[PDB]
Amino acid sequence: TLTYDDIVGTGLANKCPTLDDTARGAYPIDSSQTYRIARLCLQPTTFLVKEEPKNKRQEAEFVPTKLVTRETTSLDQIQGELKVNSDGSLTFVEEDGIDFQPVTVQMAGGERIPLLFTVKNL
Amino acid sequence: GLPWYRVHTVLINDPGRLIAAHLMHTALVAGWAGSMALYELATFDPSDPVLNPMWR
Ligand code: CLA
Ligand code: CLA
Ligand code: CLA
Ligand code: CLA
Ligand SMILES: CC1=C(/C=C/C(C)=C/C=C/C(C)=C/C=C/C=C(C)/C=C/C=C(C)/C=C/C2=C(C)CCCC2(C)C)C(C)(C)CCC1
Ligand SMILES: CC1=C(/C=C/C(C)=C/C=C/C(C)=C/C=C/C=C(C)/C=C/C=C(C)/C=C/C2=C(C)CCCC2(C)C)C(C)(C)CCC1
Repeated sequence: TLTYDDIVGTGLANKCPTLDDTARGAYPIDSSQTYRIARLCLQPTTFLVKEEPKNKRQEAEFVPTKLVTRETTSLDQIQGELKVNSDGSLTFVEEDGIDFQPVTVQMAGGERIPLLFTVKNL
Repeated sequence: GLPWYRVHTVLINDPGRLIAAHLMHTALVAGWAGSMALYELATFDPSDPVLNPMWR
């Protein structure tokens, strides 16, 4: 079990937990029971930006970018209600957490694209 | 003395200084190529190879 001192400065604090390859099971939903997501974590690995159309007005593509703000990108410790709906669908209603990160990515040629990477009120 | 249009003739019988003058000329030309490339990179818009390529 890893401590803060094991993790500090490694980059691991910006990573979401993983599950091993054996985790292919099923988690039963009792429709009479109430549920929550106690922790939602989102670790971005790629940011793509839609190029501004030259004026050809064809399909502008999403292109790769370089992250310049370092390992500061993940959303984590997010919690909320997991409702069971009458048709048996589940609805997550985000309540709180570290649910945003300012992120700056850089396009080929230098243009910097800041964004508020977020799931606020998901 | 030498007329202005003959000043470089001092190099004719001086192989070492001729090599120096050639080195200087070469330095100037390579310096031009470097500077020119930099100026072009500082002005070039790479955003549209179709209707705004380098030759425009
Ligand atoms: C490749 C270029 C080049 C090279 C290697 C040489 C080399 C030589 N010259 Mg020649 N010369 C040149 C070009 C060159 N010259 C030009 C363009 C002129 C007209 C100005 C002259 C006029 C000249 C005279 C009158 C004499 C020489 C002489 C000599 C010898 C001694 C050095 C000297 O006194 O230079 C003097 C030359 C200069 C200082 C060049 C002038 C510098 C110009 C203005 C450019 C400077 C660059 C600047 C920073 C950029 C300005 C940017 C602008 C947009 C504001 C040596 C063999 C001497 C010699 O041995 O006589 C027997 C001598 O008396 N040169
Ligand atoms: C590789 C090419 C080359 C080389 C190494 C030489 C070298 C020489 N030339 Mg020749 N010449 C050339 C090509 C060349 N020339 C060309 C193309 C022409 C026709 C334009 C001539 C016409 C010519 C004449 C009529 C004479 C020479 C003379 C000379 C000698 C003295 C140069 C001097 O002191 O000027 C000193 C020059 C200055 C102090 C200033 C010159 C300023 C010029 C006119 C304007 C600015 C030029 C700019 C800086 C250069 C840009 C580079 C360019 C290629 C775009 C020397 C042996 C002289 C000679 O034989 O002496 C016995 C002489 O009378 N040349
Ligand atoms: C080993 C045999 C050898 C080699 C490899 C060369 C090569 C060269 N000579 Mg020639 N030369 C030779 C024999 C040789 N020479 C002999 C026996 C004589 C009678 C003394 C001459 C007389 C002569 C004259 C009068 C001139 C040349 C020049 C040149 C250069 C013209 C191209 C240039 O400047 O490119 C651009 C340069 C580069 C891309 C960089 C090259 C990197 C260099 C070679 C490394 C420098 C370190 C090295 C240990 C010291 C100098 C090596 C020397 C053998 C050239 C080139 C480096 C001209 C010159 O020097 O112009 C500036 C010139 O004016 N040579
Ligand atoms: C094949 C390519 C080539 C060749 C053969 C030459 C040859 C020459 N160069 Mg180099 N040069 C080149 C490429 C070349 N250049 C490139 C790509 C650059 C970067 C832009 C330069 C930059 C350069 C500089 C800064 C200088 C030279 C000079 C010289 C001359 C040195 C020998 C001399 O004393 O002539 C004596 C001069 C002449 C015979 C007169 C040449 C006249 C030219 C061909 C046209 C002049 C146009 C006009 C009258 C004046 C310019 C317009 C003005 C508004 C600026 C010689 C004519 C030196 C020189 O001219 O010193 C006096 C000099 O200072 N060159
Ligand atoms: C020393 C050193 C260094 C550096 C260097 C440099 C920085 C450079 C440069 C350079 C340069 C930066 C240069 C340049 C140049 C230029 C030129 C040489 C030009 C020219 C021109 C001309 C000749 C023109 C003409 C004309 C006109 C004006 C108009 C129209 C017509 C004509 C075109 C004729 C280093 C660190 C590496 C290292 C070792 C040492
Ligand atoms: C050993 C040593 C040293 C050294 C030094 C040196 C070696 C130097 C040099 C130098 C140099 C050698 C410089 C230079 C220069 C230059 C120039 C001054 C130029 C110019 C230019 C121009 C002006 C250009 C223009 C242009 C063009 C051509 C094209 C494009 C456009 C433009 C406009 C940009 C010292 C003393 C520190 C001390 C200790 C040691």
